[PDB]
Amino acid sequence: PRGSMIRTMLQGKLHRVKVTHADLHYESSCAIDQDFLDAAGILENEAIDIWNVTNGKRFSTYAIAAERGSRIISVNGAAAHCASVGDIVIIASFVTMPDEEARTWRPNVAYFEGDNEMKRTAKAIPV
Amino acid sequence: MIRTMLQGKLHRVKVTHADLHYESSCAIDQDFLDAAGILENEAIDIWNVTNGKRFSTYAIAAERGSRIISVNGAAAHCASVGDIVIIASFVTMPDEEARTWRPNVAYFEGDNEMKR
Amino acid sequence: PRGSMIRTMLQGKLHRVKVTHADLHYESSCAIDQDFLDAAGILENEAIDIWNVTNGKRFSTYAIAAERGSRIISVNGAAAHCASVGDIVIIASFVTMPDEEARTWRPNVAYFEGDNEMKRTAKAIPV
Amino acid sequence: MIRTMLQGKLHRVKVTHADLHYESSCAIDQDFLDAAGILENEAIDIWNVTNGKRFSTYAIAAERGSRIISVNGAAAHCASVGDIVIIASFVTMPDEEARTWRPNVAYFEGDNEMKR
Repeated sequence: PRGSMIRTMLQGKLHRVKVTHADLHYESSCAIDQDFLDAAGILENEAIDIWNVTNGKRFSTYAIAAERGSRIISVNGAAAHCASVGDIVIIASFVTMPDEEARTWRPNVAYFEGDNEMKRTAKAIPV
Repeated sequence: MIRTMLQGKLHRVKVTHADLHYESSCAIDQDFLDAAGILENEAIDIWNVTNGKRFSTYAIAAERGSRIISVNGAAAHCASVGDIVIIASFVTMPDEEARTWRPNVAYFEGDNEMKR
Repeated sequence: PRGSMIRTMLQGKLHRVKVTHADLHYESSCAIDQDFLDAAGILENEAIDIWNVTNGKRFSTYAIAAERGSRIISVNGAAAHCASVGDIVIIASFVTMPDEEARTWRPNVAYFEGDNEMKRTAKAIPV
Repeated sequence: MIRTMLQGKLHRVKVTHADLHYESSCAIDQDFLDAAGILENEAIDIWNVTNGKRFSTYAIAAERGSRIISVNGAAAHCASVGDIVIIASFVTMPDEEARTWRPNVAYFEGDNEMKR
């Protein structure tokens, strides 16, 4: 239906994941294990919102893929001023879609524990 | 040409919970979501009138009739229980439609009682 | 052309205009003389970005129409904490459109002087 | 489903002017705009690496070949001459296209000399 009202919806997110590297000298972006990107449906070059739970800072950047199985969350360049290694962050992407689709949309979510071990749900995660 | 328009909002409501343990979202009585047209998983802007902080997150439903506004997870560092917040969502549509668009608004009194 | 790349463009703006009212007790929004809205192509209920040149604060809200000829710029509710009467602000709206249109797009702009007297260009404006 | 993707960016460039008198925008050598695919009047995000400030504004053209980055008006309170900034724009497109999208990137050395 032309002219339909378009919603901004949570597409997917990495729930509390740990920052593994923060390097002011690599390009400003967040590099993320491709397995984690797959699970959250996040694309290389997609805009992402990062909330640093440890220090309260919130910022926007874009995603790049790190090696599958590396378990890397690298907050680089200018963003290395907003997160440090060991900080717990939340990484989310948002998409737009018409209202009827938005009403049944289910975001792609991944949870983490320990050594950035990825789970599908929060069931096994410590409090 | 596509415009960004106010879809709907909850005027001044009171934060009833701020649970750091829970996921980083804002949980809202489904009745309030229904009145404001805000969807579960929809991006929302929150303006905390009590402490000045503004931030973005997404909505999830709280129990219908509960009158809950819960600012949870990492968001709980932006609002405490008792703070007054404003919660809004925005939609896009072509200019032609935007010219006659009407947002969905809910007002509150007393203990998050919706003016009905 | 389906799947065409969509740009976010300055639709229009009120260049440095003076805040006339700031009232914590009216609804959080910015109320603007309808003549000024017309000149900038800004709509009632449209999302707007406000940059407060006087104090450096930047925030987002939505526009509502004040009486034609009132010359009102009223920053109300929660936004009254980001601007005061006498502050100089810039109010802008952004629209999206395909690339080819964006390449020839001309924003709708209004300039101000004195008692929120509106001009079409900066030519007559003091420095 | 529509994605928001990096359209293009100027990597670390140096601010050559910060003129408070001028309109609140960022003026950029047209050669740099050409390389990054950024348009006059397009929304841009600026990240000032030197002082940490991040803000949004819109691009306007500066004289071709001038190598100017000018952060003007109200924006001039977010960056001084000599600061290192990153300038980016974002576009939307359907998911199918987004999956193979490639941004337009320009790198710099010395005195805002584009690596060519």
